[PDB]
Amino acid sequence: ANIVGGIEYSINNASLCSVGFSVTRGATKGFVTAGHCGTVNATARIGGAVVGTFAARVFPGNDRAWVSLTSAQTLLPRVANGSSFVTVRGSTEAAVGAAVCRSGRTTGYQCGTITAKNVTANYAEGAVRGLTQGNACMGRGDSGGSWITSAGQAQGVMSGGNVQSNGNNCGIPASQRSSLFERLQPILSQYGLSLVTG
Amino acid sequence: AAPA
Repeated sequence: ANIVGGIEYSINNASLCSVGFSVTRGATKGFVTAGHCGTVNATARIGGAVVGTFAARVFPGNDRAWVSLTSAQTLLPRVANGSSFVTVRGSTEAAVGAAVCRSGRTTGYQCGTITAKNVTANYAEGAVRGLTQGNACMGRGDSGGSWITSAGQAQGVMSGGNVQSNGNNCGIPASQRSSLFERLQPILSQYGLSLVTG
Repeated sequence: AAPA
């Protein structure tokens, strides 16, 4: 499979999540995603084919994971935006007030702005601390997907937010959305990964 | 908030 930020993948033939970013760890290919999407050793599938397994994750507390892929997968420095693509150029962290977009299998590519950092989400499983908050909308299934600026600086992966009864927070105003992402920087250093860029 |  071609690995692009934002596409769907399933875990153990049950849950769906979105790919965050293509990365490498020495000769190993992988992608970063949300920790809540899978447990260590869970199987990831793209379009019904096995592409790899969860190599590590932290959830709750943090919400991060990386999936190690088989050698036949093609890593690309890109994030899906409809039929188009955003090129990944690095991981400079943007500040509060910056515009950012996110990509995922449920709501597609949505943009907004960063409104706060260091937010705590109180999920049913336990608190997840240090998340950054944006006001781009998102829906169930978007988890693990990319958060990136239009300039190509990868920001983090989708964690969660105030989903309404229709499964997303797209039908409420930007001012009332809380869409939280886990910062990419600490995931790359915790697992020794390097981002694929173009 | 809920995970996703």
